[PDB]
Amino acid sequence: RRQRQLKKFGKQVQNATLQKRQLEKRETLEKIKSL
Amino acid sequence: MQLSWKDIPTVAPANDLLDIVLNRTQRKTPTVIRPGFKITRIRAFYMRKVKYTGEGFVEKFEDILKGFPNINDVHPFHRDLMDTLYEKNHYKI
Amino acid sequence: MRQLTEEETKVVFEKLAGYIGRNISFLVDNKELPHVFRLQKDRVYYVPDHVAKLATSVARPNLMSLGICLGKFTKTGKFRLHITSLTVLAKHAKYKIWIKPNGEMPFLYGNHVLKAHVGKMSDDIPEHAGVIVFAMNDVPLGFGVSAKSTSESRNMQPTGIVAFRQADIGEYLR
Amino acid sequence: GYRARSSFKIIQINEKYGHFLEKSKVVIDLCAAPGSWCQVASKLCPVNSLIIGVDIVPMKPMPNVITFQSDITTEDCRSKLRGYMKTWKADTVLHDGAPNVGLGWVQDAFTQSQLTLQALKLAVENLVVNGTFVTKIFRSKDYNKLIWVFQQLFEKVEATKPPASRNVSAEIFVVCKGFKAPKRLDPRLLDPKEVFEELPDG
Amino acid sequence: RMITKHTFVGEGFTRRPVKMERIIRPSALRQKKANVTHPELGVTVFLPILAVKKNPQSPMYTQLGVLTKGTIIEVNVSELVWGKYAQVTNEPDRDGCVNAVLL
Amino acid sequence: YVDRLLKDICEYFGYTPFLAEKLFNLFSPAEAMEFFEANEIARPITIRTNTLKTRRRDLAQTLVNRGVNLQPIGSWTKVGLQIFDSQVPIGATPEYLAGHYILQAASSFLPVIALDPHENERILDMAAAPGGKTTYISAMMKNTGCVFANDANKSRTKSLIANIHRLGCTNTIVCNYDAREFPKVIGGFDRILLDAPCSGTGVIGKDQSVKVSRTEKDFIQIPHLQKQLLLSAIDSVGVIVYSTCSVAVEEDEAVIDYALRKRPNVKLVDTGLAIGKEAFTSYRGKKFHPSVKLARRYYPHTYNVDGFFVAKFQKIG
RNA sequence: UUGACAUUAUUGUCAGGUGGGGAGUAAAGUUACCACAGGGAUAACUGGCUUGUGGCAGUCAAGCGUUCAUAGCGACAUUGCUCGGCUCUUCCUAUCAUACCGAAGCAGAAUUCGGUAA
Repeated sequence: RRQRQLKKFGKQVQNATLQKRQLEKRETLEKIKSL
Repeated sequence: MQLSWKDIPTVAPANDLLDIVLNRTQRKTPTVIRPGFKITRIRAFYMRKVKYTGEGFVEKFEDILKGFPNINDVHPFHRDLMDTLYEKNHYKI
Repeated sequence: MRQLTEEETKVVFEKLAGYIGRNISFLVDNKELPHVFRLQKDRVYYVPDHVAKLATSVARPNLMSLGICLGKFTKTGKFRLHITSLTVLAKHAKYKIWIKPNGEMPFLYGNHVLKAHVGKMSDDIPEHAGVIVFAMNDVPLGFGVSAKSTSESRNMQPTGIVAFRQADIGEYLR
Repeated sequence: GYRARSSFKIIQINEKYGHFLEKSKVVIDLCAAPGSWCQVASKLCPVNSLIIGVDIVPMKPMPNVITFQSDITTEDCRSKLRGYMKTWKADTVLHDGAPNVGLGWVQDAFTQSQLTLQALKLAVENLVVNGTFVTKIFRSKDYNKLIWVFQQLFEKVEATKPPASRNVSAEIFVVCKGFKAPKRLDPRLLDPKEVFEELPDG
Repeated sequence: RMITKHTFVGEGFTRRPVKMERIIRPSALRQKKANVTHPELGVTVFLPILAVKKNPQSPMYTQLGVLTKGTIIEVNVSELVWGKYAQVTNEPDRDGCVNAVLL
Repeated sequence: YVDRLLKDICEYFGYTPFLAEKLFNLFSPAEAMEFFEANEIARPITIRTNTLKTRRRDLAQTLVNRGVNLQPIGSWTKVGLQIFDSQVPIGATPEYLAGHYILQAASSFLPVIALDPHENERILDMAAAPGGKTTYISAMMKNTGCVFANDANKSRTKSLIANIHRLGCTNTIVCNYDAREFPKVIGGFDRILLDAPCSGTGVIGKDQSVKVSRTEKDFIQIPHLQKQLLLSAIDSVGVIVYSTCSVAVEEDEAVIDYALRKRPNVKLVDTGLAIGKEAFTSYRGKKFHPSVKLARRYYPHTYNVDGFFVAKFQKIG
């Protein structure tokens, strides 16, 4: 059940984690640019 | 050296000096490379250009330094004569 | 601070019996300074008897280290042996290996022991038994699991391992 | 991790000649344009050796090594050893004499054979009794003439060309251990005019 | 794998990598003095870097000392109102030096 | 004229007026040519040869064979080796890592030279940050009895747990404490050692933060803190040693002179062993001090050390 | 386990410290520090490529900003410190020499820069 779920939603895991990382990049950079 | 100094390579006014050394590196070195080449040929291309411009400016600077008479090492008359005609401190600056 | 259980000592004494042989009887029976060992936050510490007896007043958060640290118990339930043990270990070594003065600093950066050093090692060494690395002055450098036996490691090409690095004294730069 | 490949052929010459550089305190180094002779004179001689280098090129100083960077044939640089090495006399005297090779080979070997006598006259002036004199010299027409004047001014003269040389180059490292240090030196002997006076026909 | 980005390494380099087994950082890519400008007074003071604090994009890079655009670094004020931290503005992989602005 | 020199310190060195004025009053222009002109030397390279693993006469050969210029300092101990010229790395030599010697300053020797550790006894501690001095505790000891190690910093214990195990002391209870509430923890009857929790902090060649960023507020609360630490040191025992790395009076010989009156059980014995100049009586409108003669002094220019003060105490009842 | 008190080493009390060792009302969180085995997702296509003048911050500042300089972008300058090599054929000019010119304190000679030029 675990590995089948990983093969079904592996793509979405990749792109979600990457875009969340870039969201965190812009979040930190805004937290510097405000000050 | 001895009594007189007419034999000095000319001094470019620092804007034209740039236009001599930088244009020579554009004309004398190869200038065309694809991005699709090997990384080794791309590296060697730009290395060859940085180095060649390096030798360019150095060659022109060495001509000035060796060309002009070493004021305090020539002769007491000439050391002082150049000191009278030109601000000796600024000549050494 | 706490006292070890029956199994927890056996796990330590076996790992110490990997490098020291059956000469582990030197380590616990002294009668003058019997040298009991305790652990704080899952990491064993080797000390004199009374120096741990009077330090039972220190708080667990307030405590940092106690004498000579051997190593820590892993989350899985094994026992690691840290480099700080060597001051106790090399005094009672069984299988001992030396190195080149030239090929010393490669070892001191984390690399393994190559065959490129030939001389007088210990004899009767099994393939996977714990060896202790010495460097003139017999300076202890660290631990090691042997790569081959003494017999096999003599007829070898000089770029093959003779002792896998485990911990070296270069860890004192961190 | 040395400076040049010329470094690996004196540490090789010491082992063959009883580690003479190990016992030696003060060293006069000649013609060392890289420091491939003073580095190995630092790792062999005892601490605070005080070794002095002379070379025609002006270049950097090295830690624990004093080095004067000017002419070899003048009297003023001889007054720079007279400026320093009058109180102490050198235990050894090194010679990595080499010209800018690539002109006929006849002269590329004879300006070498000329240079070694001028290095000899800086050596015969400033060497301790029963020291040594190690020399790079090319095999040539006038090599047999140099080994003879070595033979009558030193105790034991032994040529080598050790391993870790080029094997194709016509180098010889000849050592001259034991120094006479005479009170009466022959003046017509040491001058290069009489040294290369050619042998008469048969 | 080797890093082809410009980094700063602290002076305890000799046996520092506990957790950096084969992370090669060549000596050519190590820039020690950031070309820092002062905001409130338009003067640029070329000062040595003390500590790499917070590199965005990667928290690996914070532990490696990578100096990509947006990295907050610590500046030595030995030469000397001043702010101890500076944020980098250039991409030192492309141009020569590291250019930072104080906070 | 004084203000000329005060303009030739605060501009020439780039220095604080608060410290330049407070370290020139009742000090000669000769002494101004001693202290102020010595902050370019920056700690001469001495070494502490660990007597446990090797004797010094067997360690002189070890570094010289690798081409290190070595010479002992004056009279104190053969342990201190002055390094002049070395190319072999000055911290990465296998003998550093072995624990044959630790790299120290010359000022790091003497607060434990003054202290005299004996066999089987316990030594207590409050603030030993690197652990270079606790080495000299547990080497004269020859690994017997108890040795406490302490500092009030969780980050700086890593230097202690590095150096203790590096040099092999075996008898170390290195534990983080608050130094004030220390007699309530245990209060061991045998001797203690305290050193430099200081705001005056001498020799600016080490830390140039002193050069710019020392105001009066540091001199208010830090001398008060180290004052209370004496009141915990005299409540441990038995030969107390309290020292600091500061030439300013508000750190030594005003802090020690408080605790002298505050308990009648306090005696100041002859502190150092070899040399070190005589101590003053008057400290710019301060009390009578014929008892405070023995607390030694050291200067950065009279000798090649880093200016500091030692005060060794004795307790009776 | 430390101090105080008494017994005047031994023993008691009190007070101070530790104390999932026992009595009463174990193991778990985390991981881009991450090291090894497994599953995913693609990497590496001139979309006229390439050349001589850096980057960061500020100073100006043609205008445009949805009106418009106070929603902001902003060129040239400027100011801050700092795999190698042997041999031949053909082609390109971004030409080292030969040919002709222009500028240059170019007296003559020699030269420097530049133009046409394969």
